[PDB]
Amino acid sequence: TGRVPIWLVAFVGGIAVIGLLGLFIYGSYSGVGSSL
Amino acid sequence: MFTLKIFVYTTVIFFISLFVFGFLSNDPSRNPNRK
Amino acid sequence: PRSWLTSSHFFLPFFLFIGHLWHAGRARAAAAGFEKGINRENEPVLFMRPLD
Amino acid sequence: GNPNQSVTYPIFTFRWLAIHGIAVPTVFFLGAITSMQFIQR
Amino acid sequence: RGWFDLIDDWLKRDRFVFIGWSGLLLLPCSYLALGGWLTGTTFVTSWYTHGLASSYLEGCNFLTAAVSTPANSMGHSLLFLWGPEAQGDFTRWCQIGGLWTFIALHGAFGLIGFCLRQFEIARLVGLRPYNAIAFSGPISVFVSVFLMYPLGQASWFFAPSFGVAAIFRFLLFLQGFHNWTLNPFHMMGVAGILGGALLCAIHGATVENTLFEDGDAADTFRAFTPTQSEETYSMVTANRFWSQIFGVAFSNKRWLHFFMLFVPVTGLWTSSIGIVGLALNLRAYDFVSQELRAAEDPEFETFYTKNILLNEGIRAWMAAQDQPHENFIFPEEVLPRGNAL
Amino acid sequence: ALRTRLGEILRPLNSEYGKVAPGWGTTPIMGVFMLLFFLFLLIILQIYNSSLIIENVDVDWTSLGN
Amino acid sequence: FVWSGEAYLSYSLAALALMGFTASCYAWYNNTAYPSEFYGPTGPEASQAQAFTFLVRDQRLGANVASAQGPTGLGKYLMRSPSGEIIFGGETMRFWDLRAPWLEP
Amino acid sequence: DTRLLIVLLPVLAAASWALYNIGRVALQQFKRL
Amino acid sequence: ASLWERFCSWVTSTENRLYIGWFGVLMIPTLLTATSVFIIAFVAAPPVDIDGIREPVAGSLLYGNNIISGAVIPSSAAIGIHFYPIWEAASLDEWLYNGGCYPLIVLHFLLGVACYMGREWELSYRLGMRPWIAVAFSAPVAAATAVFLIYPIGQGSFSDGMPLGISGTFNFMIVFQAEHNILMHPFHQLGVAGVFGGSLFSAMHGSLVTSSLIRETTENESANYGYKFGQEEETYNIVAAHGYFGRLIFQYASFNNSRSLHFFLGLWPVVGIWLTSISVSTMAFNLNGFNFNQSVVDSQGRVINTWADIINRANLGMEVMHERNAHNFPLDLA
Amino acid sequence: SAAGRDIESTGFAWWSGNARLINVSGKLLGAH
Amino acid sequence: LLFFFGHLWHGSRTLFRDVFAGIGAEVTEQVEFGAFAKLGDRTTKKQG
Amino acid sequence: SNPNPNKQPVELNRTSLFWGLLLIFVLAVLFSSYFFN
Amino acid sequence: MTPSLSSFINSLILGLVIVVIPISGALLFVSQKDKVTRS
Amino acid sequence: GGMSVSFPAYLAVLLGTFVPVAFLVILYIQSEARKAGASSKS
Amino acid sequence: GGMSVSFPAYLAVLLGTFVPVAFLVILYIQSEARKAGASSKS
Amino acid sequence: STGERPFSDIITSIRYWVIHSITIPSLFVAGWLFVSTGLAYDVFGTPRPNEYFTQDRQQVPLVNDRFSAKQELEDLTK
Amino acid sequence: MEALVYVFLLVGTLMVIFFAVFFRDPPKIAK
Ligand code: CLA
Ligand code: CLA
Ligand code: CLA
Ligand SMILES: CC(C)=CCC/C(C)=C/CC/C(C)=C/CC/C(C)=C/CC/C(C)=C/CC/C(C)=C/CC/C(C)=C\CC/C(C)=C/CC/C(C)=C/CC1=CC(=O)C(C)=C(C)C1=O
Ligand SMILES: CCCCCCCCCCCCCCCC(=O)OC[C@H](COP(=O)(O)OC[C@@H](O)CO)OC(=O)CCCCCCCCCCCCCCC
Ligand SMILES: CC1=C(\C=C/C(C)=C/C=C\C(C)=C\C=C/C=C(C)\C=C\C=C(C)\C=C\C2=C(C)CCCC2(C)C)C(C)(C)CCC1
Ligand SMILES: [Cl-]
Ligand SMILES: [Fe+3]
Repeated sequence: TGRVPIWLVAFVGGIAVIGLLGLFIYGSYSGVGSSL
Repeated sequence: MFTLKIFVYTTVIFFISLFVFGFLSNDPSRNPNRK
Repeated sequence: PRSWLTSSHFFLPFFLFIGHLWHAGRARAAAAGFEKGINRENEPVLFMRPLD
Repeated sequence: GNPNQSVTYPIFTFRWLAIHGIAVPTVFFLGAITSMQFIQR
Repeated sequence: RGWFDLIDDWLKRDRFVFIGWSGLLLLPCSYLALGGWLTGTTFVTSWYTHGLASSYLEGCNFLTAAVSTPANSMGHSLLFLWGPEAQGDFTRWCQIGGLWTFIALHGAFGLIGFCLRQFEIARLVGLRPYNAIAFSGPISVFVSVFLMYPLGQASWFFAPSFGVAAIFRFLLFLQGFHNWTLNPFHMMGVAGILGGALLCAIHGATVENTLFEDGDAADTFRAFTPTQSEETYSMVTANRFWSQIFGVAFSNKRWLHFFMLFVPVTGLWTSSIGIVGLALNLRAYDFVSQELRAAEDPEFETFYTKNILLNEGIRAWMAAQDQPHENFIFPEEVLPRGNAL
Repeated sequence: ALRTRLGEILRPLNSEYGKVAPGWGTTPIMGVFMLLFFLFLLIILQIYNSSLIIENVDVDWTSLGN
Repeated sequence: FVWSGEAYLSYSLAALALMGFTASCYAWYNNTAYPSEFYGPTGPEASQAQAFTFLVRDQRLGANVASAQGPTGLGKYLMRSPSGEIIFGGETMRFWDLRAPWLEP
Repeated sequence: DTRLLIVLLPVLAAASWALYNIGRVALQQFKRL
Repeated sequence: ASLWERFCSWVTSTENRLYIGWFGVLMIPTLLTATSVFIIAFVAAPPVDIDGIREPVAGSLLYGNNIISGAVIPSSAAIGIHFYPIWEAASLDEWLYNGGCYPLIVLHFLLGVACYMGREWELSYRLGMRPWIAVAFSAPVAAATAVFLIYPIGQGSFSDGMPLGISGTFNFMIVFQAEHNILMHPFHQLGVAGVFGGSLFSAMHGSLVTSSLIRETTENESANYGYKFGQEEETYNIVAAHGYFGRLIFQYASFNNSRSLHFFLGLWPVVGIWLTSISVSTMAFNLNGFNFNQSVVDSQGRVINTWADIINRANLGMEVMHERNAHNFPLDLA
Repeated sequence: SAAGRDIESTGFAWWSGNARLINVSGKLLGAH
Repeated sequence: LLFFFGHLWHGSRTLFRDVFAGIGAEVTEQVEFGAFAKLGDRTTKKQG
Repeated sequence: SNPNPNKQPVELNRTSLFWGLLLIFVLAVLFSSYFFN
Repeated sequence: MTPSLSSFINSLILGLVIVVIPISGALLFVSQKDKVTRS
Repeated sequence: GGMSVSFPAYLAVLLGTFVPVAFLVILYIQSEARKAGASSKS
Repeated sequence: GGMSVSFPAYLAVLLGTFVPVAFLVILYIQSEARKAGASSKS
Repeated sequence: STGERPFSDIITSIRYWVIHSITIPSLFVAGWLFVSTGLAYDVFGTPRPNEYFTQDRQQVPLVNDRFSAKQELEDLTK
Repeated sequence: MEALVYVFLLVGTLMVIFFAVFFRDPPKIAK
């Protein structure tokens, strides 16, 4: 129909916010700066 | 020193029995718009 | 595990007391009638005598 | 509902430039900060 | 037509974001200060400045990362990229500490550009200029803690560094070394900020509580259009409620909202007057009546006298780590410990 | 309105209220002098700050010495 | 009372707030319904095991562990309770009402 | 220098896809005004 | 018509100068004995052994103590959280040495603001209005429960609670941040964003009302004289103050619904002080703040200090010097 | 018959849109 | 520092002299969005 | 030496007195401990 | 003649050259697009 | 048995109180006497 | 190099002056504001 | 209500996702290669986690001079 | 000697609290 819904563009942009913040909590328990 | 414990517990029960028997005496009818 | 079980059981039952203050307020205001606001045709303050 | 089929509209407005000053550094830096935490010492 | 009158027509035109003549000062300087913090918290270290790793590149999160203050070794320098300290080189200018004076000078010229913006909107739409006046509180904290506090002190080193945990040093830095809390201008400021947080909470939650039944739905947020002539809440009932609960109550809605302007701003302006005096070590450290007495009586003790010993714990333990250029090589026997820990 | 012997000799100084020069006037002459004064103020700020160390100008306390 | 659906919720939120505050102080003070071998030591008995494990160590260095002559003039290891019981001294005199199954023998 | 053009090559790939879909319509705007 | 209903309709009468309702039968005698003991023990209390180490602290106006040093001192730590009223003392001055005035003020003050909170409900019932100003007062009441009751519950004695004085609050904050790290706690972090944020929105909303008033007044007189009290019309253009702030940031960053705007004033500081009052009470049971001490290490394993270590060198220096002779063992309450 | 799944069928908005089950006892039992 | 505020008050006062009693009735139709091309100019009002 | 037209009276209501009596007292509550030192 | 002096005069040119671009960029953007009935 | 404080500060507090306290009572009484002169006996 | 005088007497003179001085300026300003309220703007 | 193309009729348009379902990854990937090919350490002066200390320099590096800090920071690393 | 000053200032600001509640300017309406 030539259109994306408004709630869909906030959904797949909403998972990536949880996705980027999910890697920021994992990266605080691993790698440099994680007391390991 | 016991006489203060008799006097405080007179006063604490007096305002508690005014509290319990006050809210038991039809408190949701003390509004406006009827009675 | 005591320091999680006691700390989170200030987090839940303090908030569970706050919603009691929300709902003891709202249920007695809905049963009386003024849960959507003050009635503009007769507000009860204007039919009272003033303070002094 | 339908897409805006024929009405004219400018594309490179100043609201385009004001967003891309704060958005194009954001999606550059997110992804730079994501690559920082796979870095092992 | 004209030439200068042309640029006034374009810059003050109506768009999504407004530029204005203040936008030639605001929109570059707000961009390089808000963006200059975000690229030094992300990448730029502080290892050659403080001996501290503080960026997201070398293993810090959002709390413990900052653009740190430059050095004691530079000492009040403006630290230009083209300057005599870090001539031409961008990587040395990040390593000396020159991003701090990139942010705090663009921040001090961006807050000019935002307060000139609040003059330019209110003149164009035709309002009164009481938002640039209320912004003079936030200007007078940035001009007196980030600029007038380190300029009186020794260097730019003793300034607040732009970061979340680096501020949390500076609160405990002014407790141990300055007894900031006992300063009566700061105690004028706590009652201005906690008074403004009261007035935002107690006025916002009494006009959501004494409001007219304007709609018919269960929620009341739908019962208001912006352009209505009538009052959306009852002033007489909210005056009646606080006259009997508290004892005093406002009777003037017009004076009420000025009191929400005056209580945060004249709290924020009074604590700014004290930290200007804290740059010169004109501090309110000690009560000399009680230091003569506690030296002449070894059983006189108050919470003030306990607060002085806590300051000598802060100033003697942190000094080997906070100011490493001084080379404080305090042994473990001479720093003031208490008993058993 | 009282007119005195001093108010009569100061009369043409408080005379031409609102008697401006038309159009833009000497505003481009003014904007050069405002720019040069600001350019003067960045020089002596950087001389004081030792970001503009020039020859035979020492900003030490030992400048006024023996 | 008020007889409505929002009312009967509100009676039960105040009751669950009373149980939730009580279940916190179970988890912080009790070591019999919440045993110490599973939940860890409690707030008091961690502070009383430290006074016990330094009552042991300095007794093993040959001190008379009573007549300690602690630094403020009170008991360092062993002290007297306000009701007159022999308790552990130090900061741990506030937790003197501890009943714990490794010291009650 | 050689790793600078590894970073900017997805940026050059980003603007090349942007100037494929807009270069007909961005020519409309600059010729309009 | 009854002998009780004629009394029961006086207590719940709105004709009094101050409302004296059924919660006011509890908060009037409890606050007046939390006032009459606070005013007397600020002037003329004897020095109080707070720590139970037989060293008294003199915090009343007779014993020196200008009012940014005087305090109603907390109880003895030998007493603890034991119930210590007057009749459980051998004499009244023996009750004053152990700091009996602090639980007599603070159990009556806490029971008084808990019935102030019900009284703030109670006039919103008899006046016929929406009742949730009791909910907005539940943020200071919880915060006055957190420093006064729940922190003595979790940390043992009543001496760990906040002293009733100005310099006692500064001593309470330094000792707290030594042992609990409240500055790096993410719920105190939200509370100072509801304290700075609440102070922002007071200075923001209070500005945009007073900068968009319609002139029902003259030039030389005061501006506030143009709002006749109890009028029907609004005294300020909401549409002009929205069109101001829609030009300042952008158009849809500003509430031209003044009811959703004013709810956001009642949500941002009240939820923030709800999260502070949790944080001090969860740190009362020693769920402390974040501890990023010695996290950044290099490849050789040498510890690189970050900005949380320079906080820690402050946090350690106020750890060894608070309670300077009350510790006998190396760990603090471990 | 069927009732209450909108804004102007009960008065409550979607953020309060869990409180359209007060006078609806069948959906409330499946909610518990 | 205190004289920086009073200059900022007096510079607010000498420009905004005609709105010191309060705003008039001409404000309501010149504020709402997208009515004019140049903000605060009633000669631009942008119609058809 | 004509009569002045620019003279104007000063007002102060009872609310402004009670704020000013509260402010001058509380600044004397605050600063007395520091003046006495 | 001093390298600390000549870096300041080179900053005055580099302050001018980069920030003549919003001087001209706010001048091309108005003589191509302007208001309809104004000054 | 004594507390050595600053002896001019008794004058800094009490003249610091009673000079601006008397300034507001000067302004308040004439404001109500102007109301009493204008409303009554006009 | 000094003159030992009575230290409460600085409060006996200056409060002994500025409390009855402020009493008369309270009474005088309201007396003319009642004249200004009655003669003018009646 | 201003005259330009609205925001939410851009985000929902199919040309918007046909143009940058790639350039939101192409800035994410360009940010990834800035911090993984060693460019983020080099152009901002941040040390690598094996480049904190030095075999000749076991102590912490701090700047001592002000005007010859270019000569000092050169002799402070390697 | 100086505790008389603090008790006078604290009671003297507690009277202004008393006089602002009960002796206030009464906000009558406007008809
Ligand atoms: C029971 C709760 C309580 C009370 C009454 C106070 C009261 C006070 N605090 Mg305090 N405080 C508290 C809890 C409390 N605090 C807590 C939990 C903390 C955090 C740990 C602090 C942290 C804190 C700091 C850091 C500071 C204060 C300050 C102050 C003073 C001015 C407050 C101000 O400007 O705020 C706004 C005030 C209002 C909006 C309303 C006015 C309320 C008045 C002033 C209360 C007066 C109380 C006093 C005992 C008189 C009671 C009269 C009664 C006996 C009849 C005031 C004495 C400041 C100070 O030192 O000033 C002296 C200051 O710097 N407080
Ligand atoms: C033969 C020529 C000659 C010479 C040798 C001097 C010599 C001097 N002039 Mg000078 N002057 C001259 C001609 C000359 N003048 C002429 C023709 C004019 C035009 C009328 C001026 C106008 C002028 C001004 C306006 C000033 C001088 C100053 C000075 C002194 C500079 C050294 C100093 O202490 O500055 C130290 C001062 C500065 C470096 C000024 C920096 C101020 C910055 C730019 C702004 C700071 C405030 C700002 C609002 C920021 C606030 C934020 C805060 C938090 C930091 C020195 C004595 C300055 C002076 O006397 O100060 C003591 C000064 O302010 N001159
Ligand atoms: C057993 C508990 C219980 C029950 C059955 C109810 C039932 C109800 N409440 Mg209530 N409430 C409760 C506890 C409860 N409440 C508590 C504990 C509080 C204090 C916080 C409140 C405060 C409250 C308010 C303020 C309001 C209600 C309302 C309502 C009604 C609709 C709820 C709704 O739409 O929310 C839909 C759900 C949401 C919008 C989601 C909210 C999500 C919150 C903010 C975050 C939760 C954080 C959580 C701890 C962790 C989440 C993890 C995170 C990572 C996602 C309904 C009758 C409304 C009403 O009056 O209707 C008549 C209303 O306005 N409640
Ligand atoms: C024996 C004793 C007493 C011992 C105690 C000793 C002791 C603790 C002494 C210290 C006491 C003390 C007062 C210390 C103060 C410290 C100090 C230095 C203060 C300086 C004052 C100061 C900061 C001046 C600067 C100016 C400034 C920023 C002032 C802030 C104002 C402030 C603190 C508070 C005002 C906020 C407040 C309480 C608002 C309430 C508003 C309210 C409920 C209004 C009523 C109302 C509300 C409505 O919502 C509506 C709709 C209507 C219609 C209505 O009417
Ligand atoms: C036991 C039951 C509960 C009783 C509680 C009693 C508390 C009463 C408090 C009254 C304070 C009145 C202050 C005068 C001020 C006064 O009365 O002003 C009166 C004023 C009236 O406002 P109006 O609506 O009349 O305004 C119209 C005029 O301004 C028009 O020009 O009320 C206010 O401005 C808001 C009051 C804010 C709250 C007052 C500040 C609170 C801090 C108090 C300081 C405490 C110091 C303690 C030191 C020891
Ligand atoms: C200094 C410098 C510079 C530059 C600057 C800039 C340009 C900057 C930019 C910047 C940018 C452009 C960006 C950055 C950053 C960003 C970011 C980093 C973002 C984001 C993130 C976030 C925001 C986080 C988180 C989150 C999310 C995800 C969402 C939701 C919410 C939250 C918060 C959770 C110059 C050139 C001048 C020169 C010199 C150097
Ligand atoms: Cl111990
Ligand atoms: Fe408002």
